[PDB]
Amino acid sequence: ASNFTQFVLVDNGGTGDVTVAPSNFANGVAEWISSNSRSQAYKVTCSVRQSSAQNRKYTIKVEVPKVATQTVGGVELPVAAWRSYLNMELTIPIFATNSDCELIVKAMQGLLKDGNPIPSAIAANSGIY
Amino acid sequence: ASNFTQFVLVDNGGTGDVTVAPSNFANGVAEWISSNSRSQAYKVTCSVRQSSAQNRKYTIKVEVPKVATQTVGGVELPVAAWRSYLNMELTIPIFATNSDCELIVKAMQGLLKDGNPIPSAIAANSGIY
Amino acid sequence: ASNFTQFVLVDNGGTGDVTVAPSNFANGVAEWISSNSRSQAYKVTCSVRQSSAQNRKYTIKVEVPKVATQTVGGVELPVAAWRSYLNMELTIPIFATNSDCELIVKAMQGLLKDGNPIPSAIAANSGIY
Amino acid sequence: ASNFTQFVLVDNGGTGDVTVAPSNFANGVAEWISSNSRSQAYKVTCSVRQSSAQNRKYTIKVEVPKVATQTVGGVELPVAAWRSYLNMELTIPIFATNSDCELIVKAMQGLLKDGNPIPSAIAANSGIY
Amino acid sequence: ASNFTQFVLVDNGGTGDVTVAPSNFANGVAEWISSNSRSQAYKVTCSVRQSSAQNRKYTIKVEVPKVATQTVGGVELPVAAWRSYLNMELTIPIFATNSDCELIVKAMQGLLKDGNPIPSAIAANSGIY
Amino acid sequence: ASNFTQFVLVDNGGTGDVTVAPSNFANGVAEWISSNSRSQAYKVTCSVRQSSAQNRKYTIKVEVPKVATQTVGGVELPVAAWRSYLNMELTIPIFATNSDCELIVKAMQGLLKDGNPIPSAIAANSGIY
RNA sequence: UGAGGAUUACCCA
RNA sequence: AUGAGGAUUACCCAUG
RNA sequence: UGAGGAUUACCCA
RNA sequence: AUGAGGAUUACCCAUG
Repeated sequence: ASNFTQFVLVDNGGTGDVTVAPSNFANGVAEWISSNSRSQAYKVTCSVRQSSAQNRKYTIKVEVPKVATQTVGGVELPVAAWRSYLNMELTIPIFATNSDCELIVKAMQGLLKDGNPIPSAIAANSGIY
Repeated sequence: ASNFTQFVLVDNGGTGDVTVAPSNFANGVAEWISSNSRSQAYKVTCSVRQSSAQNRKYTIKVEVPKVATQTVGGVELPVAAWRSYLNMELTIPIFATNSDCELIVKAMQGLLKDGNPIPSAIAANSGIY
Repeated sequence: ASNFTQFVLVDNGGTGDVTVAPSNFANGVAEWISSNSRSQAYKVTCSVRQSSAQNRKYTIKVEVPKVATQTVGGVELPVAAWRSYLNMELTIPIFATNSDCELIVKAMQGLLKDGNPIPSAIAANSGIY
Repeated sequence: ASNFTQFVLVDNGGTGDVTVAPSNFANGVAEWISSNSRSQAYKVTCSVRQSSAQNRKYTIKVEVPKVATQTVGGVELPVAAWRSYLNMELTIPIFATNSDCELIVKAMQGLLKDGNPIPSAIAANSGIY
Repeated sequence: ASNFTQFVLVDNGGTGDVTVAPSNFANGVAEWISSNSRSQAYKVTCSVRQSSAQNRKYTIKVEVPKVATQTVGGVELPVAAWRSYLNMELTIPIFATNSDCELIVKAMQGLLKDGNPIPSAIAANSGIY
Repeated sequence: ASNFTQFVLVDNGGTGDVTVAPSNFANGVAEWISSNSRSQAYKVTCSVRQSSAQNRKYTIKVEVPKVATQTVGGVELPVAAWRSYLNMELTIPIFATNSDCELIVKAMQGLLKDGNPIPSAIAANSGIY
C-alpha cells in the first residue's frame, strides 16, 4: 500500500470537486490540505496510537471553510465565524480483525449517508425532532 | 417531517443489514438502537447545543458491538465480547448558511468513501503512510 | 417518528373516551394530560433509567380524577373531588431481547384483562376471597 | 364464590398460554404461581389494605422469568436466568363507588393497550421519543 | 392533533411570506426556524410547564432578524445589532377551561391587531403619547 | 395623533366584545382597563425604555380575569375568581428601521393567528407535539 | 414520600 | 474552553 | 428494599 | 444583564 495520497473530499460531480493533497507528516500525523490559504483551506489530519493496553485509537480532524460570502484570498476575521471543525475519535479493541474493522467503516458510512437523519439535520441547521 | 426515523447503519446489501431505530429522546439526546437485547445492541446517539454565543455543536456517538454468548454461573447470557466507540463533535459557526452546512456533510461523506485513505487505513489495521 | 403522542386512556365506546395528549418532556419524564381544566384532568407520566448495571427501570404514573365543582363563598371552581393514584415500576435486565419484552407486555395485559381476578377485585371495591 | 382462582397471565393464542394457579393466601397476600419448577415459574401477588383513613391501597407484583438451564459441575438444574419485576400500587379513596372503580380499571387497561405509547416503548427496549 | 407543524410567521400576501418549520424538540421545547443561517433566521420556541400548584406557564420566544441592509449569508457583527428578541410568558391557572383558554388567545390576538395602539407604537419606533 | 386610544381587546364579534380604554400614564407606564370595577377589570400596560445604549425594550402586560361574585362577611362583592397573566418583553436594536419594526409586528401577529401551532396548543390545554 | 436499590411482600433516605 | 488525554463511553482526567 | 404514607416524579424507615 | 426562575403580577428570587 501507501495510502498517503490525494483524494476528493467534496464530490460535486466532477465540476468544482474539492481535492485535498498530502501536505505534512510531522510526527506520524498525516495532513492533507486543499489548494488555498490556510485560513480558507479544507484540512484533514489523521493519526493512530494505542490508547491503552486494550485499545487502538484513530483521531481524525476536519476543518471546513464557510464559503457563502467568502472573499477568496482575503483576510476574514474572526477566524471562528468562518470555519467549522470536525473531530472524530474511533476506539477499536485490539481483538478486532480486518473484518471487524471493515464493518466499523460501514457503520460510519451508513451514519453519514445521504437522506439519513444525522446528515439531514446538519445540512438543515437543525437538531432532531 | 420528523427527522427522527430509522435508518440502516450497516448496509450489508439487503441481507444482514443493521438497521437502527428511534428509542429515546430523554434529556435532549436522540438515541437509536438495533433490535437486540440492550446488552448486544448497536447504538447511535446525537445531540446539538449552542455551545457558545456563535457556535452550535453536534455530539454524535456510535457503538458497534462484537456479540457473543457468555456462560456466567452455568447460565448463558447474550453479551458483547467488546465494543468499538466512535465519538464525534462538529462545531459550526452560527453564520453558516444551509449550503455551507451541506458542504460539511459532503466533506464527511467523501472522507469515508471506499477507497479513500482513511477508510482504507482503518479497515486494514494500519496507519497512514 | 414518535411514541410521544396522544392516545385513548379510557375507551368508552367511541364517545366519552378519555384522550390524553403530550404536554411536557422535561428531565426524562414524559407527561400526558387530558383536555380542559388541568384541575380535572387525567395525567400519565413515564420515564426510563438504567437502575443498575444490569437493569433498566420504567416508572409509570396515572391519576384518575373524580370531577366535581367546588363552591366557596359563592365562587365555583372546577376541581377534582379526589384522585386515585397508580404507580408502577418495571425492572427489565439488559439481557432481555425484543421477544422477552413483548412477553413482559403480554403478562401485564393479561393481569388486567376483564374477568381475571385482579381487575375484578378492583372494579368492585374488593380484595381477594 | 371466589376470585382466588387460576387465570391466564400470558395469552399465546390458545397454546403456549401461561396460566397462573392459586398457591397461598397467608397474611392478606394472595399468591398465584405457574406450574412446573417453582424456580422457573411466573408469580403474581396481590393484597389490599386501608392505607389511611380515606384510602384503600392495592399492591400487585408480577415476576416474568427467563427460563434457562444451569449447568454446574455437570449437574444441571432448571433455573430462571433472570427475572423482570413489576410492582404496582393503586390508591382508591373510600368515596369511590363501583362505577368509579370500573373507570379506574379501564384507565389501566387503556394505558397498556397494544399500540399505545407505553406498551410500545417497553416491548421494544425503548423509552419515550 | 399534532400541532408541531410548519406555519407562516410573516404573511406578505403570498409573495415572500416567511415560513418557519420544526427544527428541534430537545427536552420538550419545540423549535421552528426559517430557512437561513442561524444568525439570520426567524426562530420560534415554545414550552409549557406547571409553574406551581395553581398555574401552568407557557414560555414562547421569538427572534426576528434586522433585514434592512442585511447581507444574506454574511457574517454580521455585533449579533445584538442585528436581532430583535421577543419573550412571552403566559400564566394560566389550573381552573381555566378550554373556553377560558380560547378567550385568552383572543385577548392576545386583539392586543396585536393591526391599527391598535401597541402594534402601531412598535412599528413606528415609538412609545405611547 | 396620540396612539393612546381605546381598542377592543377581545373581539367577540360585535356582541360582548371586551374593549379597553386609556386609564393612566403615571410613571411612564401606559395603562388601559375595561369598564369594570377595578377588582374585575381586564388590564393592559405598556412601557418602553432604552434598556441599553443600543436597545430599546418594550414591556407589555395583559391581565384576563375570571369574574365572580363572592360572599364575604354575608355581603356580596364583585370579584375575580382568578387571573391569567401575559408578560411580554421585546428588545429591539436601535439600528432597526421602521420596516424592520413592521416585520417584528407581523411575526407576532402570525405567531398567534388562528390555526397556527401555538394558539392551538394553548386553547386546548395542550403542549406542542 | 422518593423517575430511591434490590437476590423482589426486602432493603435505603 | 483546549488536549493525536483515558474509558467500562451522554463518563473521567488535566490545563485554562 | 419496604402488602411504608402521601396533597403523588414527594415525603419516611 | 441572564433564567423553559416564582408571583398574590410595574413585584420577588438567583446568578453575573
